[PDB]
Amino acid sequence: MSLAPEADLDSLIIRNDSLSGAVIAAIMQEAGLRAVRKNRYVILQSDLEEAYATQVK
Amino acid sequence: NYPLHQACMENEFFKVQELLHSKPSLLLQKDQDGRIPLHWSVSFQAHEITSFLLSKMENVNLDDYPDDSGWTPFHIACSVGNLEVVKSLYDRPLKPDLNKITNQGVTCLHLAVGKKWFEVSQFLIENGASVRIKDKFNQIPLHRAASVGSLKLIELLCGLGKSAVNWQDKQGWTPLFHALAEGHGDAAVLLVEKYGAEYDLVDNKGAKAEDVALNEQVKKFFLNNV
Repeated sequence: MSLAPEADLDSLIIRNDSLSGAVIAAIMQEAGLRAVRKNRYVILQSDLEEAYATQVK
Repeated sequence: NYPLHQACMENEFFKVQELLHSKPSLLLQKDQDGRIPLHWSVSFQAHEITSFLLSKMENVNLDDYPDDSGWTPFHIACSVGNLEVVKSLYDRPLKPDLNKITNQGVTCLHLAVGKKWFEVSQFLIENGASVRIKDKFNQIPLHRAASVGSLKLIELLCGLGKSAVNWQDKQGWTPLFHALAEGHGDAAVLLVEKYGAEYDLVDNKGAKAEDVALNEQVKKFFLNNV
């Protein structure tokens, strides 16, 4: 779906620069899945931070 | 499921009046993400709904209303960019703690800067917002201003804000490292030439700021100017 207006995706990228596009896509796909469990059509920071927490290491 | 909240996302004013009139206890009800109606009206810049809701929240300190991610309506406001909404939320009886951090440890200033909202960032700083709160990755707003390559923000933070300039993040990067990794040659030299940024520090992989340059053109330009 789409990112909420106040979302900050360009925050996950600034951390340990050098993430393959694949990982970025996995994170986004994972965030979208989390929004779905909330019955929301928009992605919030929590979805992004959570998605990142389990796609990086 | 959360009618009022929905009305706020869609900016259905007449709808908000109606729902609140019927069940006043909905003003501060939190939805599935821990948000109250004000989080959403602010998120979608519904100026009328926001004012209306605030008129009913005179006793409220926004610091007591972080959503599930730790974001208060004020963090949301600073991230969206509208100076007028931020002002509205600020000029109330009780004032928001300008340094309140989210669960990732970020402040409102981190948010406005990363999105390049100059006016909002200037407003926070002019009212006392610290320019050195370190988030979970040990980055301060300057780390973000450099990565987006905003000269305007770098001077605001290092000038008016007297920001620290050589702090290194969890990755070992100072703001300079960020400017060069993203191809912002002029912001990089601005940090070195005007605000005394050191370019001899090395990150956790032994690299120096000039060694993480987007390409050896930015690299060349930088060295040719510091």
